Amino acid sequence: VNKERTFLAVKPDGVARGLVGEIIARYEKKGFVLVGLKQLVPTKDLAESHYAEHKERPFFGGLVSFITSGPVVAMVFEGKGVVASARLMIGVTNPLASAPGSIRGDFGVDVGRNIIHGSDSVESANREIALWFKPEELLTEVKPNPNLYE
Amino acid sequence: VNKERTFLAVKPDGVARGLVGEIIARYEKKGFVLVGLKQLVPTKDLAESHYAEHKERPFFGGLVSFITSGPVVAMVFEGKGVVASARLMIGVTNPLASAPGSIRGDFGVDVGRNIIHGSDSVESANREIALWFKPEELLTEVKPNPNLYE
Amino acid sequence: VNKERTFLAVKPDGVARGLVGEIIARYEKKGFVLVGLKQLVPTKDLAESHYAEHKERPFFGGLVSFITSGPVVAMVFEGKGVVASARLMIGVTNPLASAPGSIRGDFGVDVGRNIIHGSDSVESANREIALWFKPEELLTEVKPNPNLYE
Amino acid sequence: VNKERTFLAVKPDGVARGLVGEIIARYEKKGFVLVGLKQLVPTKDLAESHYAEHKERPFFGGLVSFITSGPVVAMVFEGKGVVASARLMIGVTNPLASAPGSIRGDFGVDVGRNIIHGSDSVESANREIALWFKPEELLTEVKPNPNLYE
Amino acid sequence: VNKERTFLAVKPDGVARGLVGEIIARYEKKGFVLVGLKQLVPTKDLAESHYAEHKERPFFGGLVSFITSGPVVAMVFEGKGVVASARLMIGVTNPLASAPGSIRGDFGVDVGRNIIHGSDSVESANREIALWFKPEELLTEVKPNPNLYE
Amino acid sequence: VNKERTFLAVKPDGVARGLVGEIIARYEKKGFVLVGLKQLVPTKDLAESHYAEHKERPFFGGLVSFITSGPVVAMVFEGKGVVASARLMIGVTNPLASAPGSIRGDFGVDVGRNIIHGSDSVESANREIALWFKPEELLTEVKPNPNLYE
Repeated sequence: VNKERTFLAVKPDGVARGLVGEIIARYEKKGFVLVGLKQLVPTKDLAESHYAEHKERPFFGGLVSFITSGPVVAMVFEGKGVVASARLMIGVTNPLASAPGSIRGDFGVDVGRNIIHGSDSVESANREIALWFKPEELLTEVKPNPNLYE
Repeated sequence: VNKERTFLAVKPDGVARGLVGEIIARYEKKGFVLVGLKQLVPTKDLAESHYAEHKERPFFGGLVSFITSGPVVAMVFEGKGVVASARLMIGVTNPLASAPGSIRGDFGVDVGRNIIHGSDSVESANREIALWFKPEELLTEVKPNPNLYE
Repeated sequence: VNKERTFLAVKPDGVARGLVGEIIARYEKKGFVLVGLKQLVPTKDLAESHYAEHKERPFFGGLVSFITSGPVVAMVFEGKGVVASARLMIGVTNPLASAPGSIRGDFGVDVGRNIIHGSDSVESANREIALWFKPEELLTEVKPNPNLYE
Repeated sequence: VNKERTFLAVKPDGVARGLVGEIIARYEKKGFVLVGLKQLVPTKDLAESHYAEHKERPFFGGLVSFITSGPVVAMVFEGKGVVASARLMIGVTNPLASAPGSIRGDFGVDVGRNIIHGSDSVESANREIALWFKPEELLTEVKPNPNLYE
Repeated sequence: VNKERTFLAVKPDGVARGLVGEIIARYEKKGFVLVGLKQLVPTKDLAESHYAEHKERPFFGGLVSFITSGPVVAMVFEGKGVVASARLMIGVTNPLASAPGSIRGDFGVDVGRNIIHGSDSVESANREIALWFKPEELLTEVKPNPNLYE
Repeated sequence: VNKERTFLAVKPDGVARGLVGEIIARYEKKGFVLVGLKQLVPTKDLAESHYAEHKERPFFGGLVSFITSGPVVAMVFEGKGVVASARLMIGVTNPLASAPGSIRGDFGVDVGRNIIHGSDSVESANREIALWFKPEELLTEVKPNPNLYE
């Protein structure tokens, strides 16, 4: 189904490095539809909720701290297979190991400064979308380019 | 002063043509700081307020209609001379007459589908920013790259 | 040998999405030589001949229909290992699974709208070239950049 | 009117320098529709006919010689104001004087190697199109992106 | 004549902002030949000599200070009309007033952080080249692409 | 550690094809710091020393010959994991087999004309750096973007 959504957040390092438009352009080119978009400085509450899966790990504190250290551009993209496809376009956790062509492969060097977050599953996408966005902030009717889908 | 702001809105044709990231990237490269960013489908009220200067002209109706016909990515950029600089980067009203290199010069062909709005003056910028954004939606402290300003 | 040729066709979705020049540029950059190039709207006959290998499958009809639904930019590129290299630059059948960096990895989302055709073998290349092009439409003498080949 | 056409030919220097896709991409991005496209090595007859306006000047011989010295990618683009717009995107006769952003401004250095030809008027466009293309080689029905024209 | 040379230096702001390759690529694309290239941190002596024309102005101190504050990538490019052409590709002193398409028009916002230096005349080019480079650091025989010059 | 260095040399084919800036830009974007940079035409001595590992193989002569056949842009980049990361960004020995996205995957077609050299190990990097550069030619203090490293 073509109404799958994923959550992506350009983290404060990616925003600070002027990569917001380069990243959005990659997903627009791919044919995914921008369905929500805003810049914000995450609060502590949202951050801990965002990273709640790690909350028993020692590196949780660092994650929460970093993501609330500056502006973040949160976005929701819609399309077929968007959750896995967007991960593939991101690269792997370690930017040094991410293939050239991928966002982290092209732009990143350090795990802790790896530019962008993308949901790792449809279920984490749905939780993250409902976390970061109000329903009113999301397009209800989406029309993609007619040349994208059969 | 380096805290000048302008309002830009990628209009629904620019959003539909997948130009959002290409446009944001141009301003990020230039060194202007993203200070507000959201996607929305303008209501009639906001549109008529946005285009209130034309409200006695016959083409007002068309402007209001078009801009509420689909999603718009509204953004506020901060920097020295950003209001005039952003206009220059946009091109002139008619895309056909806009120099190659400019957004409308590179991407547009028709006055009525000219992709992007930018404030034409600091005073229209301030009015437009206060129209489209809540104060809470705007970064209060902005840090540009230190290599941009003397 | 450096006179290997492959057949590529930007299908009507890739032409409609404005990707013709982006695709040709990728092969020119690589150092492959454009040896034939034309836009056409395939007839039914050429399409069924092009897809003759699938003619006993149920999806044959859809292939023939789609490719004759609009303009196609057919081209022949020459170079060492061009048939396999051009496939690699294309990606795999499913665009969602194609690596970032590849044409389908960068631009596509749906199997049925996967932008471009490339010959899958030298023998299918030779058949396809002889199908889509007259001999007179192909450069006989090709000179590549001297800095490409040892 | 939106059915205006112009003739462009990437001359043999632009083809030899691998600029065919970069040039086509610029016009596709702009929103002009590719309406005819082929590679050919011009004969003497076509060249002298193409440059017939100069035929009483001494530099006519050089023009005819150069353009028949190698492959040329001839194309016809359709759109509103395409004849003047395409010239603007090309630059001026001397590449050294052409603004950055324009094809000749970005890529050229010498008048005699200035990459690309574009019709200088609708009437020279119509003559050139009818010269270089058969009617059957041109799309009869053109659909642009709906987001281009009001 | 095609052996004209100009001196360009990516100043420490352009080096710090990761613009070295973007700038070199613009001149390579244009068809100018790289004839000398090195990174260095200018000493005070070289800086004051470089900016000797301003030495009676109050802003001389700031120029010398800034250029010795970090690495600089000095380069010499060769080509027809390269001195004026390279200036045109740079833009004007004030980046805010430089046309989109030009280096300063695309990337700069502040006079004091305007990214790049280019010789303003053949005579200042010759003085600057002899200042920043040893003769042994410069290619003696230059071959451009044969498709650049008539 | 973030002070790892690698040696890269754009070989004479990559310099002749105008790829110097495209290659430097890829590493700058990645966040690696340019720590040394110069153009030179390698002598025989440096070449044989550079390729000393192959000196008992028959193809040694060809390597030495090619690399001294024209200008080379030698550079040293600094960053975490830069030696392996830079190899990954290069591709594999055979350009035809290198993934799209990588330098050799995007630009190369022939093993003997594969554009660029990168150290294959920290130890070969250290030997190569000390070969091609004087200590004075290398930045001693390097500051990367603060948004790159945790």
